[PDB]
Order: sequence, then C-alpha cells, then structure tokens
Amino acid sequence: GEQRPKWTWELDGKAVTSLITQDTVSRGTTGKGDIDYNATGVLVSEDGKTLTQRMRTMTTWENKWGSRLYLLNADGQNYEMVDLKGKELAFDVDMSALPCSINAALYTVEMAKGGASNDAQYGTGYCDAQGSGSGACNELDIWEANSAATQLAVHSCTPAGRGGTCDTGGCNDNPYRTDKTFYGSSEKFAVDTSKPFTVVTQFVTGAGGALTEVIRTYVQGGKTIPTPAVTAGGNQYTSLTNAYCSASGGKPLDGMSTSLDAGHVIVVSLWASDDAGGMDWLDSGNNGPCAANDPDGAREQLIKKYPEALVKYSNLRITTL
Ligand code: NA
Repeated sequence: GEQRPKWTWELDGKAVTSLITQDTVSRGTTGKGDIDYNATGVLVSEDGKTLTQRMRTMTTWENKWGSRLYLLNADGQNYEMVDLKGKELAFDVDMSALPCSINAALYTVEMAKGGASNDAQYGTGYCDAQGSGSGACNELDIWEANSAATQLAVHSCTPAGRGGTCDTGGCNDNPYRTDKTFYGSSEKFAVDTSKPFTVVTQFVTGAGGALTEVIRTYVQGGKTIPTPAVTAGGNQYTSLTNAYCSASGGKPLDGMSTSLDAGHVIVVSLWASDDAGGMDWLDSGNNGPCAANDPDGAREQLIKKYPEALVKYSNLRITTL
C-alpha cells in the first residue's frame, strides 16, 4: 500500500495535516500505480513540518525527473482546496542546493477538487496557464526559483475552471530585473540563498472582495526585506497591481480573482527543462546571472553535475490578513 507523506502546516494558527500525492505521470502506464516517496526523493521530517524534494534519487531504480506533488485532503480522495484571497501564505525555504536552470516551484492552480475523475489521490487532472483544453486553468506562481533567481507570477485565464484563454507570460516580477544584488547565494545579496529564509505573500482584496494587490516580502536573520520598487510605463510599483500588470504587458488580476473563489490546489513541483535554455525566462539574460542556452542546464546534464540538487520547505502557514 502507498504511504503518502503527512505534511503538517498552519491555517490561522491551527495545525492542519495534508497528505502529499505525486502526479499521475509518475504512476506508470495505468497512471494509478503506487508511489514509493523514498524512491522519488520526497521526505517529510519526523515533526511533520519540513518537506524535502530531491531532483535525482537512486534506490533500486533512479528518479531523474524530480516530482510534481499536490496537497491532498486527509480524506485521501480530494485535493486540499485553498482560497488565498484576503490571506497571506508564508513558508521557510532552503534554496542553497538549487543551481542555475532548476525550478523549485510552489504554486496554486484551479484544478478540480476530484482531479480528472474523482481520483485526486492519483495526482490526476493537472492544469496550468501553459495548457490547452482540460489542461488550461488559472495559475498563481507564488514561487518559481533557484539559488540565483526568483519569479512571482499571476496567470489570469477567462473563463475560470478548465479550458479558458490564459495569460501564458503572466503578470510577473523578478527582482533581478530591478536590483541584481537583491537575491543570490551570498551575504552580498539582500536575500542570501546560501541560508534559509521566509517567503511571505499577501493576497490583498478590496472591500468588494476582488484581489487588488499581491505583496512579496522576505524574512532572514529576523530582518523583514521588501522587494525593490519596479519601474513600468515610467511609474514605480511595490507589488503586483492591475496598474502594474497593464504597464508591464501582463493581463490584470481579475481572472485570477474569480478563479480563487472556486478553490485552488497547492502544487510543489521541482523540475528542469529537457532543452538547453528552457529555464532562461527565470534566471538568465535580464532575469538572472545564469549562463544562457546552457546544455549543462538541461535536466539530464544538470542531475549529473548536481546529483544532490534539492529544495526544503518548512512551516507552511496560511493566515487571514
Ligand atoms: Na544575466
């Protein structure tokens, strides 16, 4: 029998336990095969607080593809549904083992609670902003990052549910575009990715209940670290707002605002592109210091150069603003 890891997190100060379940792609030809989480490199600490996700794991066979994980309700049949509007989501993260061209992602999508066919325990029904038909839905990329760069993105789609038209580029910010010393793997950076830090995201609503602002802050060494003010259309912005989204060539927050009312699934996906330059949008050119079109950045080479590449997430908390 499959033994899904239990991840304990905090919802308005109360200890909630969710199950961790891996995507159907990893479950063999039926897509409903059992997962050995030790073999896919997915570990929760004894205290239930820390999730370790490895890119490459060798046991009696070799996991070379990291993992896409969903938070599953304790019922073991439905995804753990969240509505982040008027909430803040915070987690502690160790990014120190994530080189250029890897993507440690923690995000939400408007997947159906039951997945494809009331079978969420098998990690079915995935959708995101890059999909088509049943594979297309609103995507809130809270976290897509390595030790060298990070991006926050809202991908509004209309209509909501599956199969809408999506902003594939998203309303997004990467602090490197404004300040190349904000985020990186030494004490020379405002956020030192060689050491653990807290990622805080506020999903601010208006009186009417519409999502109006997405605010990113970091905490490290007890210091609260705001994101650099970003220039778009000659104006400075300190958060994702409809004005910023418009000015920066993204779609506004409105599609996402409607979508979050349906409930989202929390996705934890550690991945690398099979193509050289597949992650350059995140961490190369004006988005980060990483080598562009790096053949060594392709998954198969990355896992050979950095066989211990992994992410740790701790103390996931969702709190009402
Ligand atoms: Na660069």
